Order: sequence, then C-alpha cells, then structure tokens
Amino acid sequence: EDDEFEDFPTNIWEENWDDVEVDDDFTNELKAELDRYKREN
Amino acid sequence: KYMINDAKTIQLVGPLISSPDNLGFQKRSHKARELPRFLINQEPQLEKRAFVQDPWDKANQEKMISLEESIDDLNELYETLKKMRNTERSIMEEKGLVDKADSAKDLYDAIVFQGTCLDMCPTFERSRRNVEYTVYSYEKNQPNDKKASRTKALKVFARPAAAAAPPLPSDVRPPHILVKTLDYIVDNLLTTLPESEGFLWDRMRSIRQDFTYQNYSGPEAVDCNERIVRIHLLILHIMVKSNVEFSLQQELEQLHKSLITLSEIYDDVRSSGGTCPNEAEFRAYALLSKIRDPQYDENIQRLPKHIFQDKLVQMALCFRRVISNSAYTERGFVKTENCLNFYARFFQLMQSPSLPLLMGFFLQMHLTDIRFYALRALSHTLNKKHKPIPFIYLENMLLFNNRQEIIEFCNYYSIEIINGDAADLKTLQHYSHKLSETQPLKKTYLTCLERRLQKTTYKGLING
Amino acid sequence: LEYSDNGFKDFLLKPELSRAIIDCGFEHPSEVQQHTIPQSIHGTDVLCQAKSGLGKTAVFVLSTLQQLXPVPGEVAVVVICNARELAYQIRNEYLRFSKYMPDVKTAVFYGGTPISKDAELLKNKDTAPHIVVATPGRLKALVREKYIDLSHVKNFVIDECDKVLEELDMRRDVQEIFRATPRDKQVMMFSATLSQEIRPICRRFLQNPLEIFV
Amino acid sequence: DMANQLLDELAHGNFSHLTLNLSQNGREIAILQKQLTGFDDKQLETFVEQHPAMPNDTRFKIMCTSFLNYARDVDPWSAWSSSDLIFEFYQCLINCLINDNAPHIEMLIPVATRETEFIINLAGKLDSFHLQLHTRSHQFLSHISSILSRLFNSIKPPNIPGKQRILLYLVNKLNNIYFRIESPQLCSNIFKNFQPKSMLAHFNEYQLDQQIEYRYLLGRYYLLNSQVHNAFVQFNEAFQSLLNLPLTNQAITRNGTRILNYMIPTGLILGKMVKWGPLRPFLSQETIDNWSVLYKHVRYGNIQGVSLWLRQNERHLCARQLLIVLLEKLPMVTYRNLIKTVIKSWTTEWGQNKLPYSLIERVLQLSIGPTFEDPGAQEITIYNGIHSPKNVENVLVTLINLGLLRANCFPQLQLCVVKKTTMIQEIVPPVNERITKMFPAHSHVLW
Repeated sequence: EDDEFEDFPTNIWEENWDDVEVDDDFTNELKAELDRYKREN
Repeated sequence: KYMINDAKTIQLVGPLISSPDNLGFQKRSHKARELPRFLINQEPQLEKRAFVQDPWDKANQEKMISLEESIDDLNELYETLKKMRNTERSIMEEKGLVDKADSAKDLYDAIVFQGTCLDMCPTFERSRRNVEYTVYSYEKNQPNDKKASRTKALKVFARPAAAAAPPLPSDVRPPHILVKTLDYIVDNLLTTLPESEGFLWDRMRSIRQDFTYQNYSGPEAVDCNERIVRIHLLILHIMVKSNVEFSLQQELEQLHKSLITLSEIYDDVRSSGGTCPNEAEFRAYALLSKIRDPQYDENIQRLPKHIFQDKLVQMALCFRRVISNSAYTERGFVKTENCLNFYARFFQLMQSPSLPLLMGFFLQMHLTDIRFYALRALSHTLNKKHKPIPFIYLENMLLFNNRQEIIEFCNYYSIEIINGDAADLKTLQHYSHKLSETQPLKKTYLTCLERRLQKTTYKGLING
Repeated sequence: LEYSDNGFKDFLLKPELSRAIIDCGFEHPSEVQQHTIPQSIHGTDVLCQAKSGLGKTAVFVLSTLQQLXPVPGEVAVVVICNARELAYQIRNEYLRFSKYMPDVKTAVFYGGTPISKDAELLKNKDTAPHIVVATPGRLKALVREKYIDLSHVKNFVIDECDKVLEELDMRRDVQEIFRATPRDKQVMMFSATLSQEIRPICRRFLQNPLEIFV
Repeated sequence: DMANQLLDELAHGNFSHLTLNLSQNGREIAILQKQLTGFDDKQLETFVEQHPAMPNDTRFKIMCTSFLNYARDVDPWSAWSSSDLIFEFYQCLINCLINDNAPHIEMLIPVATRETEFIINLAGKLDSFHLQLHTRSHQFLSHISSILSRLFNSIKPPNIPGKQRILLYLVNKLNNIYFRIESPQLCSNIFKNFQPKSMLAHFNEYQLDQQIEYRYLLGRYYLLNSQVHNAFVQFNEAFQSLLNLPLTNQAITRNGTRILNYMIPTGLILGKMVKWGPLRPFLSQETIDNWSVLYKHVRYGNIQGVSLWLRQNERHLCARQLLIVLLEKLPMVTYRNLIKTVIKSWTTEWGQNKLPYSLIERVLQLSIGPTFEDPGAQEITIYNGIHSPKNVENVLVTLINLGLLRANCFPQLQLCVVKKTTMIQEIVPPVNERITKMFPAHSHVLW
C-alpha cells in the first residue's frame, strides 16, 4: 500500500554482527582466492 | 466559463453518498455555476498552432519595409517608424490583439498572443539600433553598411523595463520563424565563435523570450530550447579551449534556467499523454547541472521506466555517484555519509568513446574540483616521511594535458614542487577547492574531448 | 614502512500572478530575487539591499500580491516612499502585475494633492484601494485625520528606508503611522544602499529579520 | 422556519449539524434544501445578517452564509457537480479559524479537524480523474495545502488554546499532502517553523500517535536529502515508540511495516543489521527473505550481489526514493567488509602487514566481476558502470578518508601498509561507531 500512515484509534539491532563469523559460499570462494595468491608468491 | 456538465463524467465520479432518495433528497435541475477560482487551469499550447495575421497588420509591415529601403537618413527613418508604431499600436488595441497595459481581465478571456514578425528581426527594432550604433558587424550586410540588413539581422533580448508597453504582435515572431532563425544561427554563425560569444548568447536569450511572450510550448518550442542548450554546451567548451575572457556564471545560469524550463515542458506533455522523442538526453543534462544537489536525484526517480533506463540517464547517474565526495567542503553545503569520491573511475569514463560529446563538455567544468579532492584525499593516506609524488604518476591519474598544466595547478593551491617533476602532497593545507581571497583558477579541458570535437562539425553535432 | 595514524515556477504562485509574469517575459530571477522570494512567501521580514536595475521593485510586489487577501472594505498593505515620481512608478509596477486581478484596487497619494478627493475615493466602495502607496507627509495627514483604517494592514513595505529614516521628521512620521497599524504584521524595506548606522534604527521596529547588505 | 432553528443553534456554538458528511447529516439538509430552495444569494446574506444572536464578526457570518448556500445547491447524485460548494465552504471555514479571537473558536476546532479529513478523502478521489475533469494532476490536494498553510502560519504561541492542541495535527496533515503531491521539499518550511510556534515545554508532551507520524515524515524528509544518519535517528526513535502501543489494533501493524520499509535500508547504510525476531509480526515472510539476501551480500562484501539485488528490486525501491541512495551509500560499506575479510586472512593470521595492490585487485576482480568495459556488457548501466576492479588505489584511499580503514598506501610502491596487530579491531574499526563519529546526527529528542 501507500506510505502514508493510517489513523490510531527492546533492542532489535544485531549489536555484534562483525564479531561473529558465519560461513557462506562467497567467503569460502574468497578465502580460496587468497590461498591461491599466497601460494603463487 | 462554468463547471463541466457531462453524463459520462458525472457517472464516472459517482454519487456523493449511497442513496439520496432514502435521505429524502429529490432530484433537481441545478444551474451550471462558474468553476471555482482555484480550479481554473490555463493549459499551455502543446500542438502546432496555425499562423494567422490581420491583412492590415501584414500590409503595415510591408509598407514600413519599403520606407526602410527608400529612406536613407537613419534619424529620419527612426522617427517616422516611431510615429507609425504609435498609430499601429492604437489600431491593435482597438483590434484586440494586444493588452492595453491597464486592463483588468479575468484570466478566462485573456488574449492569446500571436506574433507576426515575419523577418528575422522586427523592422522597427532594426531601425532603432541603427541610430544607437549597436549593430554588430555580423548583422550588417557589409562591414561599412550603416543600417543592418534584414536578411542577416537578429532581435536583441529586450530586458524588462519599468512602465514598458507590452510588445505588439509585429515585434514578437511566430514559432515557425524562430525555428528558421535558430537554423540561421546554427549554420551561419557558429563558426564565428569564440569572438561572438556575447552576441550569440544575447540573441539566443531573445529567442526563448519570444516563446514566453506567446505562452507557447509546442513541438517547435521544445525543439528550439533543445538546440539552445546544446549551443551553450558547445559554446562552453570553445571559450575555455580558446582561452577568452567571458562571464562563465551567466552562461551556466542561462543554461540551467533553460534546462528547468525545458524539463517543465516535458512534464506537461507527459501529463497530456504525449511524448517528446528527446526527453532522455535532456533529463541527463539536468542531473549534471547541479552535480551535488540531492533534489535532482529524487526527480529522476519519479520518471517512468523507459526514461530512467535510457543510456543517457544511466551515464549521467554514474557520474553523479563517482563525483560524490564526503569531504566536499563549501559554504552552505551539508556533507553526506559514505560518498564514493571515485575520482579514478571518473577519468576512466571521460575517455570512454561511448560518452556523448556534449555531456563531456558539461563535465569539464568540474575538473578542477575533482582533481583537488583527488589530491586532498590521497594526501591523507601518506605517512609524514613519504617521498614526493612524481608528476608522471599524477598526469596518468588525473589526466593533465601537459606538465605545464599540472605545475600551474600545484602552484595555485600552494603545493610544494620538488625538482620540477614531483609534488609534495603533505604540504597541502587547504581543505576546500575554493580560496576566499584568491580568484578561482581558470577552467581547463581535456585533450581527449578537444581532439574528439575536431572530427565532427559544429552544426552536425548541434542538430544531432 | 610502518603505519602512522593521522524561472519563478518553484514557488507555486497564483495562476493570475504567474500568467502576468509570463506575458511580460520577465522570467529571469536575480540573485536577490532567487534568495528572497522563497523567504518572502513564508512571511519572514527581510532587510535586503540590492543594486539598482535588478528589478528590486517587482520583488515585493510579487510577494505582496501572493500574500494578498482581497476584502472590498479594507486596505491590505501600505507602501511608503519619499519620491512622488517613484511612487507613480510603483503604481505602474502594480498595474502591470495586477492585470488579471480585477478585484484588486490600488491608488497613490502625495503632498499637494486635494486630501478631500483622496478621502472621497477611499470612502467609495467601488474605488476603495486594497493597496496604497503614499508620501510620508500625505499618509500621516490621512492617518491623523482617521481617514484610513489601518487595523487590516498585513504587510508594511518601505522603499529606500535609509533615505526616509535619515530625515528625523519623516522618521517621526513613519513611527507615528506604524502605531496606527497592528504590531502583528510583516514589515519589509528595501534600498539601493544600506549603511551600518541605519541598521539599528531599522532593527528597532524589526523582529527576527533577514538582513542582506551589499 | 427550520433554517432559523439551525441558525439559532449555529450561533450558539453548537456545531452538531455543521458537517459535510451527509451520511450523518443528510436528513437535515434535505429538509433545509426543501425550505431554502428558490432563494437569492443576497436573501441568504440578509437572512444571516438580520438573524439575532449572530456574532458581529464578518468572517464568521460569511461561513454561515456559505454553508446555507451549500445546502441550497448540494446535489448528492454527483460529487463532482457539488465540488465547488464543498471546497468554498471548507476554505471559508478555515478562514473563520484564522483569527485567534474568532467567536466560538473553542468549539470550532473539533469541526475543522473533522472536516479536514473529509476533504482530503474527497480531494484525492477527485484528483484521480484529472484527465476527464480537464484539471492538472494533484490540483485539489494542492489547493487544500494552501488552505492549511494559511492556518498553520496563523499559529503563534501566547492553559492550552484550541489551536495549539492541533498544531501537530496540521503538520502531519500538511506533510502528507506535500509528499502525496510529489513536492516534499515544501516540507522544509514546516519543520523549521514547527518548534517556534509550539508552546509545549517538551516535544514528548504531544500525543504518542502524532509524535510517531511526525518522526516518520521527518526521517523520510531527511532521507531525501541523502542525510542517512539524521534520517536513521528519527526512524529508530519512531519505531521504538510504536513498539509500546498494543498490536491488537491491526492498523498499527500496517503502520509498523511502513516505517520498517525505510528503517531497514537506512540502518544498513550505517552498518547495522536488524534481528528478525521482534520484526516478525510486522514484515511478511517474503520481505524477510528479500532483505536477507541483501544483508548476506553486504555483510560479506560482494559488490556484484548488491548490484544484482538492486537491479532485481529496482522498481519498488525507486518508488520509495531509495534506489539512488542505496546504490551510492551501500558500496562503501560493502568494500569495508571485503577489505576486512582479506586483511583478517592476510595480516592477522599470516603475519603480513603489507597489502600489495595486485592482491587486492584479484579480490576486487572476484567481487565486482564483469563491468561495463568488459566484453560481456556493452551499454553502460548504473549497475555495471560505477565499480571496476582496476581502481584498487581509489577504493583504498576513499576507505581511509572515511575512517573505515586505518592504513597508509604507497602509490609508487603499489602497496598499502597497515598496523601489525593480532586483533583486527585496531586495523578495521566497527562501522557504526566511525560513521556516527564523523557525521553526528541531531538528537532524537527535539526539545
């Protein structure tokens, strides 16, 4: 619907998200790229 | 005029409540009252309008032309035309083709103005400048000719003056002549640049004024304003390349003023179900006119998909992002978070052959600013003991045309120069591209664009 | 190698006012016009100084007309000037923009004019002017004779305030005339030159102004 | 003499029958229209003037005449034909309310609020047919905003007077009008003058409902001017209040999901992910998945993913004036995470404090992927034209200036050196602390 309000008759943010590490395909591919570069040199 | 009364519209809008009969109302014929004063909308003309002139009006214009040919004394001609104008003005007022400058109309029967100036410049106007000696050499048929030639003259932008009688239809010229006049400028006057920058700028400003008098916004008005903007862009590059002193501010003000006027016409055509074939290109220039103004980013978002997805607009948006720098300091400017400041990407775009040439001319006005913040930003990521940056690296980065250009840039911002080939960026002190005491540095250009311009004629570029 | 941290369509004017602007071709705002017109429509008092020939007169005329609420039996705004010829210019300026507002009536007054005639047209409902521009001498006489009801004054416009305020007698007159007008109103003045000495005198009767000096 | 009874009631401040909603006023009007038919306008004026108990104020009398004139000529079968009467009465009603000493102003205020919400519904309904009515788009609403703007300017602080009780009511109404007519920059005047006019000691003394809506529109206004931090503090404060109200109304929930549509991306720009626990009732399950994909791309530094996601969600983002802001602000956060990932696996774990540009270029090649200059894409789009893996130097330098990275770069040596520390916190500071420090926002509490 439209953004206008209708009529009227607790933390929610991930404070520590950079601290916790969660694996995913992209990071594992990225880590593979760094490993390849280090072995080359 | 009254409120409209159509069965379809009444049925389309629908009844005020569910059932008037239950409430006790009875159907009753009601007079068609006048529409409320806030409801009146004066739709500007959007289609071609047939050109018509009174037989006396055209006969009068023919008669004064013969007098101009026959009479040789300039003062005699000007006085006679002035008397003829006074008699002509009274006839038009009684005829009803011009306001009396004191009437009180209701805006519902306001006179739709219709210019009748068949030639390039009004005959009386040409005579007046003959005695003022304000006729440029371009308009004269020969450099020694005393009076301006009709086939080559042009109308001067009449600045608004207090207690000035409203123009007669004989002065303002019809749109289908303005297209012819603009075609005259494009073909036979563009090569005169840059020595005629002030002449063309004044004359083109007059051309847009004639549209304003007629309250016309038809296809000719859109076409004419489109080419006026392109002239300003091309005339913008010529002045800096040729290095001729010129009032840059009045060029940008008129260029921006034309763009909002041109953009405003686009909205009306869209609101009326029409279309303008070259809307995408001139939306792009509007974005570039104020690079660091967020108001222009929201306007481009409300536009339809086909406009927003056109490559010209997409190219314009890419530039606005890469210019966006968070460290940009200017009086009365508020910084924004996470600005890219992609100076290196910006110069890669300016060399791209897909960049339309006219946009490139527009962006050259920001070269000094971007280069400054590129060097300012780079300076903050060097330790105190870093070696000076060689000029060869900077020229590759910032696209300086020659070593003489970079040394002037470093010298302007009090950047120390070492061995005549390296810049010591740690000595930069200014955090803003502008210095309060000093005059702004002269605008520069890119050799890639200048070389690209020389491979295409002016008129071929302006028309498109 | 170690780290080391360190165009007047943006204001939504009246359709009658906009069309009158269009028919004159004056569609090129000045620098003072660019800054003040968005501020003028808000109603904030402005003490702006601008050079001659920049269309300073039209700046407030648009502002007055945009804020003008036309009531047949009262005068809306009052413009005060010292020069008779300049006053006639202001009326002519008003006439051009009032082209499509027939309900608006405007008249001018000056010293040496039959005061009875000026009161006569004011008394008539048909010739009652919503806008009046007058010399300080004539306006003071009209006010002191209770000929003009100033309770409905909304905007107070002064042209060349420094020149008028420089003369102490006319400084007395404008102060006296200002008393007949309600405090809750907009006061705006303009002049080609505005020195620092006249600013506190201008600021004496001004509250929260916008000062622009050349 | 039924009309005379109404005038006696009207002149005594009882405005029970003074309303434009025929659903609760139709019977009275039909009797009135039956009696008042065939009357000249001057007769109506003389009818009001001679009527006793009528206040001497001209503006109040005009409003009564306009209502009587409205009742005479109302045609319920066609709202369009009746538009002129309705809008003329409403403008005269508000005009009667301008003077702070107008008679019966205390009882007049509830009527004006009641009528205003009626006209806005009518004006929106009419403006949907601007083509068939030969009127410019958004003309009825634009007229009302001017009507209320005069009323809003008439509010001046001097017990709570009637006007001050609805000061925030006008501001929410005016701003919603300005946003709907697609002229949000007009709201700037409203916000600047809102605080000086209010006589309340503190902003929180207004009703909680009108506080939340004001913050939502204010934060929405800030986001248009690309000031995300000022926008975020308003959105976050507004949503915190909304969690206090009970959720059983089911109209709060639709309002809660409206603010989240802006709070979530604005919070993301400042590097703040949001738990999906508390937000489960407000957001649909599909919307959770849509934002989760964006979070996954931007958390782990995948520029191509962010660009692809923006391309997929272009239209609805562009509707909310979000595409340009997200496309410009998000990439810098994405780079920070990308550089954080490589540094953590290169400096902190392999003991190398020097980052060659060639290494970073290989990383950027994998993240950004195909670009405009690459043979894959010919035309330049806003998605594939801005980011290129060749500008390794420019990416690092703009991170250091923003404070998101603490390193020194050596253009001549083609490498950037960074502090040698086991803990990565020293090298790459937390995102939200740095951005907030560099761009302090106005306090959430207004006054």
